[PDB]
Amino acid sequence: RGEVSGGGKKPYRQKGTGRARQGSTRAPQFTGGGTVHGPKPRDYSQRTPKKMIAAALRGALSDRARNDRIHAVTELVEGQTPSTKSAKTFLGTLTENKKVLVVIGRTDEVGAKSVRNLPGVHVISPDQLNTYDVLNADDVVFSVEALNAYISANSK
Amino acid sequence: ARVKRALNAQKKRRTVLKASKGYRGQRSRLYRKAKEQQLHSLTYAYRDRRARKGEFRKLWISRINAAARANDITYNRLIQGLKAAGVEVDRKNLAELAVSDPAAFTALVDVARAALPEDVNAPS
Amino acid sequence: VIKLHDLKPAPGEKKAKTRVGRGEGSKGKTAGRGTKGTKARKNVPVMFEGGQMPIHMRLPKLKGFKNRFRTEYQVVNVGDINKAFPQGGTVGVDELVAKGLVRKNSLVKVLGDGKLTVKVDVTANKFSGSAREAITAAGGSATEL
Amino acid sequence: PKAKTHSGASKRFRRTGTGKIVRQKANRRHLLEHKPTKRTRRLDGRTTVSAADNSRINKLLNG
RNA sequence: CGUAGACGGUGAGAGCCCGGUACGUGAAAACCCGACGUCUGUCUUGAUGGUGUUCCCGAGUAGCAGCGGGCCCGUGGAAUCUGCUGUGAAUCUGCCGGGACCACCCGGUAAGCCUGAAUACUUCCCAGUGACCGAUAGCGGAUUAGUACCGUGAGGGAAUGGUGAAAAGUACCCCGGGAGGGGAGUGAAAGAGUACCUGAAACCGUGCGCUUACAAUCCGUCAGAGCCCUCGACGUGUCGUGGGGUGAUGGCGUGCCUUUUGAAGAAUGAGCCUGCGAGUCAGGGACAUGUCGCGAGGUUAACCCGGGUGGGGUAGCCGCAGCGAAAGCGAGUCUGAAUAGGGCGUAUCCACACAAGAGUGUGUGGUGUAGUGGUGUGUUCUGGACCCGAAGCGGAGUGA
RNA sequence: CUGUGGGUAGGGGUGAAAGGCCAAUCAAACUCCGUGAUAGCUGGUUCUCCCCGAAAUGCAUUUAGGUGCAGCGUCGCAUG
RNA sequence: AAGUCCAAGAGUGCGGCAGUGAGACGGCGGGGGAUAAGCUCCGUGCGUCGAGAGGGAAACAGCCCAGAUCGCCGGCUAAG
RNA sequence: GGCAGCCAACGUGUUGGCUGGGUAGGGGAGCGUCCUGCAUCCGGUGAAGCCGCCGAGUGAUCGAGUGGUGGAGGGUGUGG
Ligand SMILES: [Mg+2]
Ligand SMILES: [Mg+2]
Ligand SMILES: [Mg+2]
Ligand SMILES: [Mg+2]
Ligand SMILES: [Mg+2]
Ligand SMILES: [Mg+2]
Ligand SMILES: [Mg+2]
Ligand SMILES: [Mg+2]
Ligand SMILES: [Mg+2]
Ligand SMILES: [Mg+2]
Ligand SMILES: [Mg+2]
Ligand SMILES: [Mg+2]
Ligand SMILES: [Mg+2]
Ligand SMILES: [Mg+2]
Ligand SMILES: [Mg+2]
Ligand SMILES: [Mg+2]
Ligand SMILES: [Mg+2]
Ligand SMILES: [Mg+2]
Ligand SMILES: [Mg+2]
Ligand SMILES: [Mg+2]
Ligand SMILES: [Mg+2]
Ligand SMILES: [Mg+2]
Ligand SMILES: [Mg+2]
Ligand SMILES: [Mg+2]
Ligand SMILES: [Mg+2]
Ligand SMILES: [Mg+2]
Ligand SMILES: [Mg+2]
Ligand SMILES: [Mg+2]
Ligand SMILES: [Mg+2]
Ligand SMILES: [Mg+2]
Ligand SMILES: [Mg+2]
Ligand SMILES: [Mg+2]
Ligand SMILES: [Mg+2]
Ligand SMILES: [Mg+2]
Ligand SMILES: [Mg+2]
Ligand SMILES: [Mg+2]
Ligand SMILES: [Mg+2]
Ligand SMILES: [Mg+2]
Ligand SMILES: [Mg+2]
Ligand SMILES: [Mg+2]
Ligand SMILES: [Mg+2]
Ligand SMILES: [Mg+2]
Ligand SMILES: [Mg+2]
Ligand SMILES: [Mg+2]
Ligand SMILES: [Mg+2]
Ligand SMILES: [Mg+2]
Ligand SMILES: [Mg+2]
Ligand SMILES: [Mg+2]
Ligand SMILES: [Mg+2]
Ligand SMILES: [Mg+2]
Ligand SMILES: [Mg+2]
Ligand SMILES: [Mg+2]
Ligand SMILES: [Mg+2]
Ligand SMILES: [Mg+2]
Ligand SMILES: [Mg+2]
Ligand SMILES: [Mg+2]
Ligand SMILES: [Mg+2]
Ligand SMILES: [Mg+2]
Ligand SMILES: [Mg+2]
Ligand SMILES: [Mg+2]
Ligand SMILES: [Mg+2]
Ligand SMILES: [Mg+2]
Ligand SMILES: [Mg+2]
Ligand SMILES: [Mg+2]
Ligand SMILES: [Mg+2]
Ligand SMILES: [Mg+2]
Ligand SMILES: [Mg+2]
Ligand SMILES: [Mg+2]
Ligand SMILES: [Mg+2]
Ligand SMILES: [Mg+2]
Ligand SMILES: [Mg+2]
Ligand SMILES: [Mg+2]
Ligand SMILES: [Mg+2]
Ligand SMILES: [Mg+2]
Ligand SMILES: [Mg+2]
Ligand SMILES: [Mg+2]
Ligand SMILES: [Mg+2]
Ligand SMILES: [Mg+2]
Ligand SMILES: [Mg+2]
Ligand SMILES: [Mg+2]
Ligand SMILES: [Mg+2]
Ligand SMILES: [Mg+2]
Ligand SMILES: [Mg+2]
Ligand SMILES: [Mg+2]
Ligand SMILES: [Mg+2]
Ligand SMILES: [Mg+2]
Ligand SMILES: [Mg+2]
Ligand SMILES: [Mg+2]
Ligand SMILES: [Mg+2]
Ligand SMILES: [Mg+2]
Ligand SMILES: [Mg+2]
Repeated sequence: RGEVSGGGKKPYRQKGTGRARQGSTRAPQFTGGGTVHGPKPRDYSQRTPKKMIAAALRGALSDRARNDRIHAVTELVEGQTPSTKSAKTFLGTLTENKKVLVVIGRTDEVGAKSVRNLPGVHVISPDQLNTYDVLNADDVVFSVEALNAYISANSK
Repeated sequence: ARVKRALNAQKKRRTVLKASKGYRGQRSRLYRKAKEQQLHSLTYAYRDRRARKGEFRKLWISRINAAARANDITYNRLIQGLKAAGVEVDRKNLAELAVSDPAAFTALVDVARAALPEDVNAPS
Repeated sequence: VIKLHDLKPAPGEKKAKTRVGRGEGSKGKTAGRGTKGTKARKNVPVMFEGGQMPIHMRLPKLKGFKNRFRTEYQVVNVGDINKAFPQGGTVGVDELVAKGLVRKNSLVKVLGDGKLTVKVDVTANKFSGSAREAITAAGGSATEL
Repeated sequence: PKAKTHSGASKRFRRTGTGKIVRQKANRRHLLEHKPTKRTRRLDGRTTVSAADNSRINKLLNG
């Protein structure tokens, strides 16, 4: 009601009019007026303790290993030649599930570029792994360098 | 997220009017006048659901008193004699018999007078 | 076999939010304020108790000052040192910081509430009589800077 | 808007170790002539605030 | 097929149809930021380290007296800054700062001048995003929009989107002066014909079934005959663990919300419908209640690096010892002349000894102490803080 | 008396004086702004079920139609 | 000292939550009033209504009998 | 005959004893709407909205239950 345009003056007199008492043209009761409790631009960042996130990710990964959906691949596609079809054939031979998660080192670009277009497959760098993407996909695949770096960072 | 109010009010108001079908005037056409006397109607239903047992028992006893006086005995004497004889038949069945078998009442009044004591004013 | 489908909150971790004044079935016509009154309109000040002078108003103040130039230390227990040093030996500010008994920057003092049975060489700033006697009786040394 | 403590209460009230609120007795600023000495002796010193006003005061100090 | 499965349309859910998307390319001319060759300007009359002794370095200023402002500081014991008015200093054994005040020592040189980098803001332009709205919402304005209209004023301030796939928007005939309509045709549909998707409720009828013109009524409910329709077994209508619509006739029967001790009240509000309309929101804010991890440790803000929620970040925060105003002491502390008792605490208990049994206190040996953080809920604080509502107070402008 | 043309602006004007008039409004005009002025005052507060279940008392109040405390309520914990 | 002791959901302390502080009637003991009010002010381990459905006194909160989990075209009763 | 709360015994939820009127008010458990996440699915062989019939739940209601209009989007589940 305090931000709408105009109508800062009394619509009419108190007594003698016969109609109900009002105070502003832009009252929430009126049509075209303001809203009773208006929302404002805002944020919902929730801080979660590091043990909380690490423990949750560790539980998710432990369940994944228990269900036997973790694998090792030395390289996804041949170097200096991005080929989405080769990656598709490789993943089809390797597994038959609809969605597969692959962890690839940052410096490897050809594999990510080749696998980007396909929709049910997603690629994440080992430093960018998160619980939501772990839970979303059906199969999870580790590259050798990525798994080694992740294990070393965990143990350090 | 703004939730503008299309079906939520409509479902409940329609169920109110649908339950209120069969009245006169604004009663069966208008909501604000339906819910009020809808609740009044159902409150009347609640009250007279208890009142119905009383009214039926009243009619039942009235018919039994009629039959007893036709057979030349009073209601109180008939009931007292029946209790003395130890017959556990209830006013529903007595009333249906009075509608049905005066032979049944003839036997019943005979039993009642047989079970009736010698003197009704004895100190016992 | 857990999917994003198989995620549930802890039993009782979720309590329903109360919608007040959302129908006479649960909370109606008053919104938990009851009948008429200033509490039914806005509020009452916390420090206001009907006009009479509040308990923060008809009471004297505490005398004396706060001594803004106060020097602060932290006590370290002789029993705690004995428990954390079964082998014993020389102990210093860095050693206590590593052991996590006091803040790293904060200045340390000790007292002799506990008992000492292991030879411990103590380096500190302020020594009390009880801690001094405990150190001397335990066949050790404790020097103060 | 960080909650503001009550400056009046803080200058008058202080907290014990266990969370009790201890307070300094009233009726000693002036007019001590006719007050008996034994009246004052039971009157100086501190005491814990009664549980009746503890709830209201606890809201005052921490705001 | 895919280094392009973003997005719209085409007669219905299209990456294989197009607009197009990954990816490459490309400017004759012009504009803003980034290098590379005449020419211009300065000093190498100058420069670096070495032994005693005779007007300048910012003036009506610092400061002072009164009177006022702004730093938390509201003349309080009041430093520091500034201003109006009067007075008014030294040039280095000079000064003022070091929170009314100074002896010895301790740190900086006032009245002169400017200076990029971190920051705030977005009328405008570009590219995107949305558990933001979808025509009483969202900007007042999806359409003649600050238009119509009101007020000569400063000004106030509206309502009004959808045919269809495309206008293929109904040739022609007939009734009618036209408006309006019926066929014939268009179209999938004209129960889509421009008053045009879906078309409810209040609203106004028609036709059908039943009831009602001896009838005293918050209008309904509980019984309840008759009439009409329907479903099965049995014949022409009769029952059957029957439904439906009406209901003649009897019992009971004083609308709803407020505010009240008290309402059918002849106390308040509602003519009706369709929508709109009320405990919401931010903080390392605080308390208590469930939930999660670690544990004598629990943890981060701001901020740095990843088209991404991730990793770093020990500055702080809350309990781990309290007592006292305090110096200070410390499982004790304060009061006190005092083991002489008290107040507060030593998490709480069990067992062993001593006293009175003035109710419990006093010393030993054991199990040995639980808070912090986010999540959600109730309350509380400051914000307008559940919503609507006054005559009135101040500033700026418009009009005799 | 009247046409024309101008000047006097809100705590101000003007006022053969009535608290008259200043654009149908005047014991302080009108429009915007602070402004969601402020309300111990009135009204309203929308889905359902299950359990428990009050007071109209005392104290004090620039207080009596509000408020805070105590009793009366509910939920949990503890001695049972 | 006993009795309910598969619980009155009894007591006391602490913690989280708001309501109330406008009562009325009747029976008792009273003041004022004129032993007048449906009056006022008290007391009541008084009751009722408030915050209560049913029957009875024609209607009628407060009097009399009696505590509505739901249903039954079942029986026994209280006041009357 | 049925639902619901408390309690005792035993068990991997039956039996048995009580209670269930309630305004302000407290506590507990739920229905429905919009918008997102995902596993997936429905839908021109007719979705949503619109208007009925029959059923079922102790309630807010539900029916992946169907009839007439409509011609373009929605739903289960667990979450927020
Ligand atoms: Mg409105
Ligand atoms: Mg708006
Ligand atoms: Mg939140
Ligand atoms: Mg009827
Ligand atoms: Mg009141
Ligand atoms: Mg009210
Ligand atoms: Mg109140
Ligand atoms: Mg303070
Ligand atoms: Mg003194
Ligand atoms: Mg004396
Ligand atoms: Mg209290
Ligand atoms: Mg696409
Ligand atoms: Mg499909
Ligand atoms: Mg699409
Ligand atoms: Mg296309
Ligand atoms: Mg000052
Ligand atoms: Mg000063
Ligand atoms: Mg100088
Ligand atoms: Mg300067
Ligand atoms: Mg800068
Ligand atoms: Mg519409
Ligand atoms: Mg005009
Ligand atoms: Mg055709
Ligand atoms: Mg139309
Ligand atoms: Mg249409
Ligand atoms: Mg008729
Ligand atoms: Mg007749
Ligand atoms: Mg009637
Ligand atoms: Mg009736
Ligand atoms: Mg009657
Ligand atoms: Mg209402
Ligand atoms: Mg009144
Ligand atoms: Mg009342
Ligand atoms: Mg009255
Ligand atoms: Mg009337
Ligand atoms: Mg009146
Ligand atoms: Mg009236
Ligand atoms: Mg009324
Ligand atoms: Mg009134
Ligand atoms: Mg009216
Ligand atoms: Mg009208
Ligand atoms: Mg808070
Ligand atoms: Mg907690
Ligand atoms: Mg980080
Ligand atoms: Mg202290
Ligand atoms: Mg002393
Ligand atoms: Mg002592
Ligand atoms: Mg914990
Ligand atoms: Mg003003
Ligand atoms: Mg003028
Ligand atoms: Mg002017
Ligand atoms: Mg006069
Ligand atoms: Mg006058
Ligand atoms: Mg006038
Ligand atoms: Mg004035
Ligand atoms: Mg005006
Ligand atoms: Mg203001
Ligand atoms: Mg404004
Ligand atoms: Mg206002
Ligand atoms: Mg207010
Ligand atoms: Mg009112
Ligand atoms: Mg009860
Ligand atoms: Mg009062
Ligand atoms: Mg019980
Ligand atoms: Mg309590
Ligand atoms: Mg409360
Ligand atoms: Mg009173
Ligand atoms: Mg009173
Ligand atoms: Mg009284
Ligand atoms: Mg009276
Ligand atoms: Mg009375
Ligand atoms: Mg009397
Ligand atoms: Mg008397
Ligand atoms: Mg009175
Ligand atoms: Mg009495
Ligand atoms: Mg009341
Ligand atoms: Mg009654
Ligand atoms: Mg009662
Ligand atoms: Mg009665
Ligand atoms: Mg009962
Ligand atoms: Mg049981
Ligand atoms: Mg109940
Ligand atoms: Mg309630
Ligand atoms: Mg179709
Ligand atoms: Mg069809
Ligand atoms: Mg269908
Ligand atoms: Mg259609
Ligand atoms: Mg949907
Ligand atoms: Mg649904
Ligand atoms: Mg979910
Ligand atoms: Mg949910």
